This record gives sequence, structure tokens and C-alpha cells, in this order.
Amino acid sequence: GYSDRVRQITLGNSTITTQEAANAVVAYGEWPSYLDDKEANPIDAPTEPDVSSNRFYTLDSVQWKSTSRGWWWKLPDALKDMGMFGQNMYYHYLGRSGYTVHVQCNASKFHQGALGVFAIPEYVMACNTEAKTSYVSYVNANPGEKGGVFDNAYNPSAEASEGRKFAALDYLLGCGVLAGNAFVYPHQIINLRTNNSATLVLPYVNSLAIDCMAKHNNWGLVILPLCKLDYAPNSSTEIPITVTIAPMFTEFNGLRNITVPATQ
Amino acid sequence: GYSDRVRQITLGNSTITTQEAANAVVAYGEWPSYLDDKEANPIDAPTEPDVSSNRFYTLDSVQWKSTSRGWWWKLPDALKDMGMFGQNMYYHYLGRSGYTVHVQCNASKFHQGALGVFAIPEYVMACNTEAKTSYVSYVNANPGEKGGVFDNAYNPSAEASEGRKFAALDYLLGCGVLAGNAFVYPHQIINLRTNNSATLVLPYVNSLAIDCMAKHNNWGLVILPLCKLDYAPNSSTEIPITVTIAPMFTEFNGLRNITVPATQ
Amino acid sequence: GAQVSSQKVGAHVNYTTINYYKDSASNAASKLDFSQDPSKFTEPVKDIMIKTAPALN
Amino acid sequence: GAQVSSQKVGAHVNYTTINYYKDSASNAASKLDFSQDPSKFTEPVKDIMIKTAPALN
Amino acid sequence: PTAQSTPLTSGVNSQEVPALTAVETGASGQAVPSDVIETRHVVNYKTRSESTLESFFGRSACVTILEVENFNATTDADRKKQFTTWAITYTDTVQLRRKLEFFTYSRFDLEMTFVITERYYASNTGHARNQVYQLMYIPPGAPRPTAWDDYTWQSSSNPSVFYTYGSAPPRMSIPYVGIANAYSHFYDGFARVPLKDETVDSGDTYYGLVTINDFGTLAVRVVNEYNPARITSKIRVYMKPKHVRCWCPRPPRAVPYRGEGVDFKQDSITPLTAVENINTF
Amino acid sequence: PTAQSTPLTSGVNSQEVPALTAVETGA
Amino acid sequence: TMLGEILNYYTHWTGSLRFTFLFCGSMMATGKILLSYSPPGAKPPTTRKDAMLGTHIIWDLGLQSSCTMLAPWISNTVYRRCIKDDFTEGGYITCFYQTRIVVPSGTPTSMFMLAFVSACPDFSVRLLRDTNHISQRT
Ligand SMILES: [Ca+2]
Ligand SMILES: [Ca+2]
Ligand SMILES: [Ca+2]
Ligand SMILES: [Ca+2]
Ligand SMILES: [Ca+2]
Ligand SMILES: [Ca+2]
Ligand SMILES: [Cl-]
Ligand SMILES: [Cl-]
Ligand SMILES: [Cl-]
Ligand SMILES: [Cl-]
Ligand SMILES: [Cl-]
Ligand SMILES: [Cl-]
Repeated sequence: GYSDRVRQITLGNSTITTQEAANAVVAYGEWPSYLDDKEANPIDAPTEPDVSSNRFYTLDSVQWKSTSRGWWWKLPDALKDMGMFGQNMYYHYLGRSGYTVHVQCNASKFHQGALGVFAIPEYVMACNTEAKTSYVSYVNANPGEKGGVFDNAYNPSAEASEGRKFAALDYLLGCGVLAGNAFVYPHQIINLRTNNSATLVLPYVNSLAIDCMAKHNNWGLVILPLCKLDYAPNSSTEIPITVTIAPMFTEFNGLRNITVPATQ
Repeated sequence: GYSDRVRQITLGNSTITTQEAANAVVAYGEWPSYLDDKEANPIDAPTEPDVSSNRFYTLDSVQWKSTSRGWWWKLPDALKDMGMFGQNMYYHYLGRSGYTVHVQCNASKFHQGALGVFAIPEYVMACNTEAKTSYVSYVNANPGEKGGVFDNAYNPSAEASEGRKFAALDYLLGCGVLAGNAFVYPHQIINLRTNNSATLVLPYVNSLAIDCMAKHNNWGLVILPLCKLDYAPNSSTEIPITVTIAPMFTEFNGLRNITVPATQ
Repeated sequence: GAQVSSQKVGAHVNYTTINYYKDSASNAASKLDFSQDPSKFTEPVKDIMIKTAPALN
Repeated sequence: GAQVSSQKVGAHVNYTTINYYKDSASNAASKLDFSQDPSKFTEPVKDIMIKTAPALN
Repeated sequence: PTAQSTPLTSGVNSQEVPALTAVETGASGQAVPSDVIETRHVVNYKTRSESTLESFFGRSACVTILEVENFNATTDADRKKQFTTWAITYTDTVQLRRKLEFFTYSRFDLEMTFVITERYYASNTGHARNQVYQLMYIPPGAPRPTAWDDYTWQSSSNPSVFYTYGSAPPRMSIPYVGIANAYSHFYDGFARVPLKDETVDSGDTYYGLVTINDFGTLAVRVVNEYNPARITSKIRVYMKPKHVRCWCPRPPRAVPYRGEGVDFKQDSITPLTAVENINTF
Repeated sequence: PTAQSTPLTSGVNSQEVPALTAVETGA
Repeated sequence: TMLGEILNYYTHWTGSLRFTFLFCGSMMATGKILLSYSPPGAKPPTTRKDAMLGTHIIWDLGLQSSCTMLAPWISNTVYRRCIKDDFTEGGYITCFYQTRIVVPSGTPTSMFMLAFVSACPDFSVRLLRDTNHISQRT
């Protein structure tokens, strides 16, 4: 009766079902966990918000078209405005979190296409001016739940002030490496003939036990159309991709007044 | 070495000291606690924010003058805009909390005066129009950290629409009972010759295990000048009263989107 | 089913009760309960106060 | 002849019954019967369905 | 158990000073006579039996007076006199209410008793056969009567009592029916949270227990059809709390009530009569 | 006898899917 | 509903409510649907991003035809009243497309689901009363 295709995930007051999954990935074979006393750093008693924040938050959906080049988000950035997770994040200097990432995209037995879904530690991307290096604004690096998109062209700016955004060039993974090698990162593929969802469970990954969430994104989430969407009755059709993410084993230190980042 | 006058209280990242206390009150002899399974009601796993919210928050200070008639606050109303406590309060349908209330008022060995500090369960107060009964607006009932003041005169409104506030008449405790009997409620006195602070530890008190914090205040805090402030070199002098309150054993159920109450 | 209990004394015995109804709400008054703990209202202090000692030391 | 049974609890014992009549039809209400089997209406299926399993396999 | 006996004690000359204290602590004075005078031994056999909560509340108190009539009604107003409905409460009268309001919360079963009286409206219209009354408890949600002889009085599920005039005052027990774990005598709050920028009226809303309480309705009729003689009746409703628990004591009401709330009246807020001097025996 | 108590439970990530069923069965 | 009709013979109710949904499109139709329960006291949800902050389930359409969303017992009072009442308000149930329903050609593009309600084993009722659902002329 039980199947690699059928799964339920419950966190807090939220549950996901899927009937066309393809197993699930646990990044680097490691489930998230709380920070042990023998690896701890800040000494204040941490806040562990548990069910208030460790639950599924669904981002705005994006549309997959035959011309789409792909999508990216950063974490914890994408969830910074999400319920009590966002509040705990911004009221504290330090935070750590794992995640369950659930990417959703259904179609029909007559559609075709394949999405690569990658979780990338320290997903540093190229800037869009050749007058400077590493020249990206905080606002452009941290778009929040809207994330960003890839392009198949690189057109760096004429003036440095106008190029302070990512050059998210698809085939170079926005960072000077070939996209065909992205499979070295934890990943699944949503191949429409096979499955309608991808599930990745991510431990906290960093060179530190805990860090400043408002300064530093630990993971990138990349969705690339490896094989273009095609549907014979209407090649211009669009199907939604929906991203739902739950923080896990969240832990925060260094409580004070709330952080309100710059918006422009 | 140890003394009834000298105390330290630490909750979360916050500590209070006093060197002229007068013991401390534990209301009805009961320390606050979490809600036991055998008395529980809502069935969702609760959020217990612990150190993020169970910590001392200091309200805006008020000035005690020879003409002051007194001050009131409600709880959890007075703390609704306080850090992560306020966030947890408003993101949930249900909440419960105990409190440590620490009232602070120092002067000199040459000043005199006495403040009664009372914690009142279900502190229902009279309205200020005789055209209606129980006719108080949500906004006037819930002033937040600014609280309200008592008056020594009762002047109900000419029109019902203008009297939708409390008639906080001092000698009737704003509710039709004689203020001299307020000592049946948990209390201390700040008598300037003796002490400079009052400390009251309050359990959750209600006819329910847990309730809607945004609808219902469990406690009133009343500060009444029982003996007027006097200072011979300047009878018009003013000394601050500062109220610092820590939620304790906070527990919340029924997570959803954030409650944003009406402001006018 | 009969309960035999002491009466409240008069000027100068026991009495018998049988409950006739299936709901306890139907019962007569609760028996005298002499429980009390005035200290929860008259002395709700954190640190014990010994009368013969100074209240503030 | 007397039956002593538990009362339904109130705000804060037992009761006694004696039947006075020769016909059971004369008796007071039947005692609380907490019997139930919702499954005869909510799950009247021939083959057992395990909740955690697929309903259709 | 008895109230305290007094021990035999003589004087003292000591560093033990039970006469002094500091009420700033929140503690009341604790000293007793043996602490401050020479006392004989007195055995106290007296008890506090009559001040237990059960004893204090162990009385049937009148909480309202209802009126109903029986006559040939030919107008809407007169048809409405053939039955009456009353929202069940203890705030129509002051005595039981004030006693309950020594406490913030309570839990009790209730004995309800009724006293029913009649008089002739006039003497030139013959007489009237003995009347039967129906007192129907309508829980919140159940249909309320709009006429004395409508379908609601068939009372298949609502409890009704049929009372025959001249018989013993009718009586029934009610369990503790609160939807919370105790009754609240005071509720510092509202029934809903008004939200930012909503269009719901905020100018005519109420506050406190009146916004959340609902103990249903008592409906009363004379079951008989009209006689030539009009009969007018009063129904007095009595409540006795029994099996009582209470929590969180309060100062008692010091000035007149003016309604269901804690509000007070400007011409009636001076309970004390001034003394001639601070030295008046 | 009482109505059902609620047990302490945390989350799941599992091939057990009690949320889905098929009411065509008559259940 | 059957539950509603039974509740109207009682004054008080308590416990969890079960909402089961049966998708009745064609086998070729796919989709993901969000079903949510938001306990009361905040802005009623009219968008998916507010709804998903409450108790919810994401239903994937497939071979298993039906999905159950629970409104767990989450209440201040121990019982709610079987009438419209602000004090014992229960909150908000909503439903949104999580992705969308997708069909291939030659397939209906509009279809239906059926919603069912039932009480859970933690559910009970109190205080018998007459219903407002039946009456007669006099
Ligand atoms: Ca915690
Ligand atoms: Ca002493
Ligand atoms: Ca199943
Ligand atoms: Ca004695
Ligand atoms: Ca002596
Ligand atoms: Ca049970
Ligand atoms: Cl965002
Ligand atoms: Cl800015
Ligand atoms: Cl405030
Ligand atoms: Cl507003
Ligand atoms: Cl009839
Ligand atoms: Cl008749």
C-alpha cells in the first residue's frame, strides 16, 4: 500500500500531501537538529519558537512558460516576512534554522517538461557591472518571497550605479560555473511525466553554529527548466510553480529591539 | 547579610535590583505555571515563547505630584506593543500569562507619601454616560502602556457618544466600591519613608484555562496615592513612578494571521 | 443508601439523609465545610514573616 | 429491593431507587447507556480500511 | 473546628516585638491579644458555621417579578399581555447580586422556586376557573413564543413546569451550566476584537459581561383560555445557589446600582455620612 | 465513559497519509 | 447538514470538526488545493497568503479521491453555543488553488468537488432544547 509517490508532511498547524512524489532528499544525509552545548557559542538562553515558526509558509506562485529561464530564492530571506518566523528572525541578532522545502508543479499526462530543483549552500551570484567586482546592493540581493529570475543573456550596465544587481545567467548558474554540474548540490527533478513535487529537507549549513540571518543567507533555492515546458494544444500555456517552505529546529540568540532593514 | 529590603529578579535577558523593598507578594499564594494536560482546552500544540517574551518590559514613566489622584493599567493590554510578547499575543487567538510587576518610586528621607499598589482580577470600571450602561469603547478600555488616570470628580457626559470612557473616580475605585477596601486584592504599599518599590508576582487568573488576550484583560494594576506626596522645600515637586512588568509562563494557541485592533 | 450524620447542636443527635434523584444538582445543601486559609489574603508574602521578628530586617 | 447507584455529578454522591409497581413499564428512565458503535454507519465496509494506508490500493 | 481559644499569658520584657510590623509588605496586621496584653485562658467552643459560603448563600432570594394576564385580547398590545418572556439574570434585584459580587468567580447549582399570585381586574364581569401556568425554560437558540398559544409551548425538548394555582410553590434544581469552568461575576473585556479599518460600528457597542452572558429565557403563560373576568398574575422568581464555590474576593458594592454593569449614578455616590469631628464617640 | 482525549503528537514526514481517503467506499 | 440538525437540539457543543472533500473532475485532471482553518480574532482571510498562516492542508489531487481537513478544537470556552454568538465564534474556513487545476485537451475545464462535514470522537453536546427548524400554525 505504501509508496515512494505518496507522502504527508506535518509541521506545526500545517500539512502537505502529495500523490506523485519521487522519494525525498535529506541534504548531505543529515536531518536538522538543535545546537548542542558542546558546539554552542552565544551564551544567552536561546528562544526556540517551535510550532509558532516551524511550519509551512507558501510563497507567491510563479508561472512556468515555454520561455521561462528559471527562478531563485535565498533562505532565510524568502521567509523574512512570514508570520512569527519573521518576527523571531528580526527581534534577534542571531538565528539558525533547517528547512523542509516543498516545490509543487502539476500538469497532465499530455504535458512535458523538467525542472531541476537545487539547494545551494552559500549561493553567491555575479554582479551586473564590469566597472566593479562583488557590487550588489542589499535590496537587490534580498528580494524576499518574490525571489528573482534567471536570464539567458548577460548585459552588464554602462554605469556602475545601474548594475548593482545579480547577473543571473542561467547556463553559468549566475556564478561562473556550468549549470549541468549543479547536481553536486542536494536536488530533485520535477519531470512532469513522473512527478508533481520535489521535497528537500535541509540541515543548517554554515561555518558557524549560528549567524546573523539579516546579514547572511545560508541557502539558495534554484529552479531551472532543464527541459522546456511543452503542450501541443497550446505552446503558450502556463502552469504554476508553488514553493512552500517550513523552518525547522529554529533557535535564536541576542534579543533586542526589532531589526528593520532598508527598503531602497 | 540577606534582607527583606534587598532583592534581585532575573527573567530572560533582564534583571531588576532593589535595595529598599518590603518583601514581595505572590498573589493568592500561587506562583504562575504552565497549563497542565488535565486542565487543558485547545488541543493544538501551544507556542511557549519563554525568554523572548518572559522578560521585563519598562513602560513610560508617570509623574507623581501633590495633586495626582492615581493611575491604572490593564494586563495584558499594557504590554500589547512590547517586543516578542506583543507579537506572540497578536499572532494567536488564545494566550495565558502570569506576571512579575515591579513598581519603582524613590525619593529622599525628607519626602513623604504613600502609594497603594493593587492587582485586581477582572477590573471592570464604570462608564461616563448615564444615558447608557456598560458603554465603553474598545479604544478607551485598552489604552496600552500609557494606561489612564483617576479623577476626584465624576462628570458624566451630556451625550452618550461623548461618555464612552471610564469614569475612573478614585474613592469608588472607578467601579462603585470604596477604595479603602481595595486591600482585599493582592497589594503592596510604597511608603516613601520605608520602601522605594513594590513587587507582585501574579498567576494567571480567569474562569478559563486560556482566553483571548485581545478581547479580555485578566488583571488591572491600580496605583493610588493613599497619602499625598509632600516635600517641604517645594510642594510642587514631582517624582517619577516607573512600572516594569515581565510576562511569565506564557502559552499561546490558535496561530493564524496577525490581529491588528482598531485604533479609533 | 442512607447517610447518618451529626446534627448542628441546639439548646439542649444524628439525622438521616437519602438522595432521591439521579442528579447531584438535586441534592440538599453541601455539608458544613470549615476549611479556611486566611493567609492567602492576609499574608500572601514570598518570604516568611515571623511575628516576633522585625517585618523588615 | 433498594438499588443504590451513582448520581450524575453537579457543581461541587449516590442515590436510592425502589420500584413500587409490578410492571417494568411503570419504571423511571433507563440508566445511562454509553454504548456506541459509530462504525456501523461511518465505516460499514466489507474490507478493513487502515487510516494510514491508501483507501484504494 | 472552632474559632481560636485564648492562651494564658503574662507580661514580657523582650527583644521580641510582635506589636510592630510593616504593612507595606502587603501583609495585614497579625498580632492577637496575647501578643500585647496579659490574658487568661478562655476555651472557645464557638464555630464559624454560619459564615461558610454554603451558609452565607443558603437562602432563596427573589430575583424578579413577572406579570401575565388572562383575558379576551383584541389588540396586539393586549395579546402580548397573555404571556411574558424574561432573560434569566440576577440583576433585576440588588440583594442576592450584592452578595454574589463579594466574589469574582463562582460555581454552584441553583434551586429555583416560584411564588404565583392573582387578583381580579374588576368585579362586574363574573368569575374565573382555577388557572394552570406554564413556565418554560428556553435555552439560547430555541424558538421564542410570539403568542400565548403558538407552537413553541408544546415544549418537546425545553423543560417546562405546569403549575396549578393554589398548589405549593413550584421548584426545580439547575446544574452548574456555565460554558467556562466557573461563572464570571465580572468580565473585563469584549465579545469580539474590533479590527483596523473595519466598517463595523464602534460607536454603539457595549463592554463587559453584558456582551458575553446569555442564560436563556423564561417564558410564562396562563394555559387556560379567557374567562369573562380578567385575571392579572404576578410570578416571583427565587434563586438559591447551592453546592457553592467562590474565588477572588472583592470589596462589596458601596453605592446604588443603576443597571446590569458596575456604573454608578451622580446623585448617589456619597455613601458616608460626615462625622462632626475626628474625635466623635 | 468519556469522549476522546487528544494525545501529544509532533509532526511527520512519512509514506503514511491519513489525510487522504476515498469516500466512494461508503466510509 | 446532519451535524447541524443534531446541534440545533442542543445549546452547547465542543470538539473537533472534520471536513472531507471529494474531487469529481475527470481522471485526467490534476491539481493542488489549499484548505485552511483560521481560529478567530484576526482579519478574515481572503487571500492564500493569509489563509496559509492558519491551520491548513495542501491537497494533491490523484488516485486517492478525497482529502480531510480538520478544524481542531481551539476555543477559549470549554463549550461553544449553538447559535450565532461573537463570544463563542469559531473562526474561518477557506480554500484556494495552491497551483491550479490542469487538464489536457478533450477534457472538461470546469468541474466540481463535494464537501462533507462530520464530528470527531472528541465531540459532544449539552443542554437539550427545541429546534428552530420545525413549527406549525395555531
Ligand atoms: Ca519555546
Ligand atoms: Ca514583628
Ligand atoms: Ca488513508
Ligand atoms: Ca478553640
Ligand atoms: Ca502576653
Ligand atoms: Ca477521554
Ligand atoms: Cl518577502
Ligand atoms: Cl530605507
Ligand atoms: Cl501600548
Ligand atoms: Cl481603526
Ligand atoms: Cl400547547
Ligand atoms: Cl381552557
